[PDB]
Amino acid sequence: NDCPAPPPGSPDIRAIGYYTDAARSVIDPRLKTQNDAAVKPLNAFAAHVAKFADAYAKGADEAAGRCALTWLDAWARSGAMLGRMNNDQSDYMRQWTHGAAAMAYLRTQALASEQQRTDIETWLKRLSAANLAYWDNPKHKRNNHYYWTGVGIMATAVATRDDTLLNTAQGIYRAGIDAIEPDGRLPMEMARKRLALHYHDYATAPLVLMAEMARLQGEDWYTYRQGALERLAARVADGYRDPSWFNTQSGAVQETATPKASSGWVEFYRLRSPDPMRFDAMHAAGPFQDPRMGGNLTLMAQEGIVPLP
Repeated sequence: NDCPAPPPGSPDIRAIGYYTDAARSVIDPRLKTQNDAAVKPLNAFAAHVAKFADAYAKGADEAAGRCALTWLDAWARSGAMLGRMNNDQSDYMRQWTHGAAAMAYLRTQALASEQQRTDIETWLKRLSAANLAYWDNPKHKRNNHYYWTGVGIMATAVATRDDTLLNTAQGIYRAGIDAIEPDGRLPMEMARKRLALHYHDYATAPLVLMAEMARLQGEDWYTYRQGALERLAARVADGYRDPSWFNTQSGAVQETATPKASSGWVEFYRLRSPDPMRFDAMHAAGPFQDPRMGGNLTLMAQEGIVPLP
């Protein structure tokens, strides 16, 4: 059974925030467990469509690419995540899951029937509008979550050839680049104490992915305010070698951690940096897979994000 029937895609999301402190850096295991169960269908859907996308990308397997599209079509037709959203954890999940669905569609779209195109693209544009509208409230502070919202908007923009979505995504990307301080920090992520390095990593990942998707349109977003992203990315790689700087600047000893999943933006960025060897140690921690970024980052950095039809 190489393409199982798609799982139910509920219009509703009810996630549960799980941090115990004001800096959102210490995890409540009971709330984390509660949230894991509540968003299991969202995480599993993303994992599956990205796995199907990765299999399509190997070639000689159009059926896997077609499986991703049937799954996306099912969630499109049930209005998944377009219904009701201790914090805005449900919105964060809609942002991340939109990103995963939109990346999967971007990678497999050549195989789509016209029926799947109408279904999926209407749904991706409604998710883009809903997720963008979340950020209309100035009380929603534009940290890495805002950059992650750009992933789904950008993938939707490229796949639907929508110039206005493309401009919306470019605004989000440039806002992230413009927030990098002269020393490379992002103050909203530096406020996360023992998770400061973690969230400089997690903020870099969607900015890099958006710049890489921009190449699919023949644009080089890496030239925008050139040098700023390099400072941020270099801080992340230096931080994994030696957290001393993040310890000093954040006021807290960093949580022991190795690069994983979304840290795979380094598979793309090491091909762009003026000092690529700085990313050797992160590269050596791979390969990297993240459904929220479209699947296997190590392979996509080598083969291109979108397989050739």
